[PDB]
Amino acid sequence: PKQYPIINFTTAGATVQSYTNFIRAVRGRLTTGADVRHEIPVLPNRVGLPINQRFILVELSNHAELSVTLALDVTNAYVVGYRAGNSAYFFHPDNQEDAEAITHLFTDVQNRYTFAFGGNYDRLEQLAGNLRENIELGNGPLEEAISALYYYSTGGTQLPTLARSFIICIQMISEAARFQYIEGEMRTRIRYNRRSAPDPSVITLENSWGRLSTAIQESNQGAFASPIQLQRRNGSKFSVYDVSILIPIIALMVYRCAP
Ligand SMILES: CCc1cccc(C)c1-c1ccc(C(=O)O)s1
Ligand SMILES: [Cl-]
Repeated sequence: PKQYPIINFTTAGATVQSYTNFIRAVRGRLTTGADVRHEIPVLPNRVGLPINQRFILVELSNHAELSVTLALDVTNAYVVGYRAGNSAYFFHPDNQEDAEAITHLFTDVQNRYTFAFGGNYDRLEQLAGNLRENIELGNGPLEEAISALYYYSTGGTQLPTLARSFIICIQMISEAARFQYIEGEMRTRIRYNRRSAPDPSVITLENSWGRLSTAIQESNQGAFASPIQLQRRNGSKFSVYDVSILIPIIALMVYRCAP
C-alpha cells in the first residue's frame, strides 16, 4: 500500500485560522512552488509523474468523530475518490492511465467500488437534484457532508445526498485550494457562523479555472490574446485582459506548457 501525504481537518471547533492553515497545507503538498508563472504556482505535469507522487490525502473529521479520507490528484487538485471504514469509492476515471493510477489508492481496503459517473459538477448536480448555486457551503454543511460520506459505506446515505456531499467537499477543499478568493469566501462563512450557497462570482471562477490556466500560461508577458469574461457578485459580466488582476485571486494552475 503506497503511502501518500495526509492533511487533517476537523469541523470540531473550526476557526478562520484553522481553516486557513488547512488550505495552505493542501496547497503546499499539491505543488512544489518551483514552477511559478506570473507569481502563480503551477501544478506538476501529469506526463512523466511517478505514481508515488501522484496523490495526496485529506482526512476529514467532524463533531461526531466520524472520519473519511479524500484522495486528491496533484495534477489538477481534484478529488478522485474517498475511503470510509472498510470501503473505498472512486469516480469513473477519464482514461485508462488514470484507471491504473487509482488502483494504488486505499489498497488495504476490503471493498473497492468505482462509480459510473465522474467527479465533474455537471453530473453531480444532476445526481444531487440541485445546482451549486442552491447548495449551501460552510462548517455546518461540511459536518453533514462528512457524515453522509461515512454512512454511504453501509447503505445509510442515499445517492442524491452523497452527490451533494461531494459538491460541498470539492468546493471547500479543491476549489479553495485553487483560488484564494474562494478560500476567502469560506472564511466569511466561518466568520459569520452562517451557511450560504456560493454566489455567481464563485461559480464562474470555478467554471473558468481551466480557461484561466491556459490564458495565463499562453500569455504574451501577461497580456491575453482574447479577454475572459467573469462574473461579479451581482451576476454582471466584466472582461479580464491580462494576468495582473488575477494574482490575488487564483492560487494554483493546471500545467499547460513549459515555463
Ligand atoms: C471573481 C471575479 C474577479 C476576478 C479578478 C478580480 C476580481 C476583483 C474579481 C471580482 C470578484 C467579485 C467582483 C464583484 O462583485 O464586482 S469582481
Ligand atoms: Cl499502493
